[PDB]
Amino acid sequence: MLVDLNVPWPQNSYADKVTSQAVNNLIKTLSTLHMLGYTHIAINFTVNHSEKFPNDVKLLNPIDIKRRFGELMDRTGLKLYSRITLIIDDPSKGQSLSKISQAFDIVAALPISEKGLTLSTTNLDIDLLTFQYGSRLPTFLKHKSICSCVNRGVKLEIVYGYALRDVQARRQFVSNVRSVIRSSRSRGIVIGSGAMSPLECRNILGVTSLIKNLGLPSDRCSKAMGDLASLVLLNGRLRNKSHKQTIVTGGGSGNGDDVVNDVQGIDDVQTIKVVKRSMDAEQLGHASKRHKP
Amino acid sequence: NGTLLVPPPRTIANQDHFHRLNYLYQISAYQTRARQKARTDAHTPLARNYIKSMDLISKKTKTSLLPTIKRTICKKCHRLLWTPKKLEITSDGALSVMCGCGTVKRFNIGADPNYRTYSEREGNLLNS
Amino acid sequence: MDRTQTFIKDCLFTKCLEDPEKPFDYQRINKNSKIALREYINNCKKNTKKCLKLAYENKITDKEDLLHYIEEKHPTIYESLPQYVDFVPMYKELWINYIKELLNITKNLKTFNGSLALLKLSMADYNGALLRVTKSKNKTLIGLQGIVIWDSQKFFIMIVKGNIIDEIKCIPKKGTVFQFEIPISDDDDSALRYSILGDRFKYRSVDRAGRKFKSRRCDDMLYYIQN
Ligand SMILES: [Zn+2]
Repeated sequence: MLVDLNVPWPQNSYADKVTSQAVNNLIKTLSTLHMLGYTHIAINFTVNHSEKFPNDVKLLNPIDIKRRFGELMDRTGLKLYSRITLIIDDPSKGQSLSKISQAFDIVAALPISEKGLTLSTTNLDIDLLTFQYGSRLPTFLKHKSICSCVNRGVKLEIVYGYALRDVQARRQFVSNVRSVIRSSRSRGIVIGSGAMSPLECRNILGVTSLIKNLGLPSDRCSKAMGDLASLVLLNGRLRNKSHKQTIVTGGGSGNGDDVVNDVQGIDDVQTIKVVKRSMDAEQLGHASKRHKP
Repeated sequence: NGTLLVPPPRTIANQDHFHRLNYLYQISAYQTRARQKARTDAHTPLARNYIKSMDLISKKTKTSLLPTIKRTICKKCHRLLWTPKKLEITSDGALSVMCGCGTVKRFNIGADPNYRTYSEREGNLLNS
Repeated sequence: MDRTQTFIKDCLFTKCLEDPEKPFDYQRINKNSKIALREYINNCKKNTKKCLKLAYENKITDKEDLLHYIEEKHPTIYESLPQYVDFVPMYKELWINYIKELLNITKNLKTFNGSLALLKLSMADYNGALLRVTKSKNKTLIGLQGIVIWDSQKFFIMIVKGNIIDEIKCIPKKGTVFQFEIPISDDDDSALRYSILGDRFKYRSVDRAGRKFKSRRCDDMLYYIQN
């Protein structure tokens, strides 16, 4: 199973309206990721810290998984998650994480400054730390801070699609990624493809070769897409739907229903999951002694 | 004397805690009665456990109960006294109720009648 | 004459000499309710093992004939046997009606609020619940349904029937996923199914009444992705 958790949405501000051409382009790149092969896609959306957040409930997310991607799912056979990377630079007055977090699935951050990087790892409840690989690293990444943050949770995320943009950006990208791999102690590394087009898509064995040539091993790369990728999905998926990893509204069937795998069988209206009477306390004993299922 | 303010916004967390306490008391009482009507003392250390956990929740939320509940349950082992050992009266004292464990819960009943508890008085109490 | 002195640095010194050397009746039961509960859950397992032995001696696979066989030939052995047929209505109806009252589950379902309901379930006790091991690190623990007689800190106590088995079943919580169904009063139209994970909460119910649960590293949950 493969997770690609940094596909961007062609919108930056809430005042802008997405045209149908970008939506069709996203449909074509999802068909591209379904063509060669992938398992999970978590599409990303960017907001700033100094913007004016809307005081709405059902209008915070211009993602619309149900009406357009619910139609794409039946011909596709995959799933989509909606996530936000927080572009936070200064500790301003804007703090509405209790609505933006519970509205979406995965909460990320994009720090630029010194103190913001500290208060993100310290107090801000997020899932992933993304750095601006297009621009310079802020000051320096320390070992014991990032190590304690990985031991607390949140892992670092490397965007190999940002090197496919320009020529000059590749040097700054590698200079950031080698420092991230060195200061992260190769524990918290989750990789993702930041492509805005299907014309910049790659296969698993090429991304593995890229991670080989950057400095991280190969078995640890595939383990990062098998173990480390799908666990940080489950972290935010249990934090925002259910309680703080405590009591889940997701049906535990044999091999078909899961909190990660069965998204459509859970009513995403509020919380609930309508399940038929599969548990009868009257005449059901041990599982190997049953005869009706 | 002061200000008379009567709020009926009951709080949701206190309702959750008292529903938890009342469910534990009901399941312990129904276990005890369903075991007591049919046959001998089979799982009498079981239901008592619930009551003990119930009283420990009364330590956490710092809530208080009516004296009917605390009069029903014991003080040391915290068991239900629906089937006690012996009841004696006028044996040179006031009253005595013996239990199986040996802990007694006696009441000063030979002093005077017409003594009610603070929750049983005419106007001190409002239901629901 | 090497630096690695095996006999000298451990066996022959005075600091590591303590290390192993390099050449080398009714009142007494219910005094504590916990110890009496332990004695009861041990006596139920011993009586279940004796019931299995007497059932192989009976050579009858039917349990309804087996209970009458024990009533005819073994009176003192029958006294500590559980009664699951009695255990189902005395627990399930009270549990379902308590959850229908507590979580405000009524005929009107379109005014539901999930976050406060999960907070109430975090505040409600699980003593007396029907619960099912749906996923586990052990492949043999899954498929077990049972009703709670007592909540522990890190284990879980249920009871399940087989063909002739009536054993009190203890199941670990560290690395297991549990699920329970909440029925609605309509017949075969709609019902709810919730899930918990016993590795996430590792405290007493007394502490669970007061504790506000926070985030964890959650690295050991790979089994939930694995199976
Ligand atoms: Zn007593």
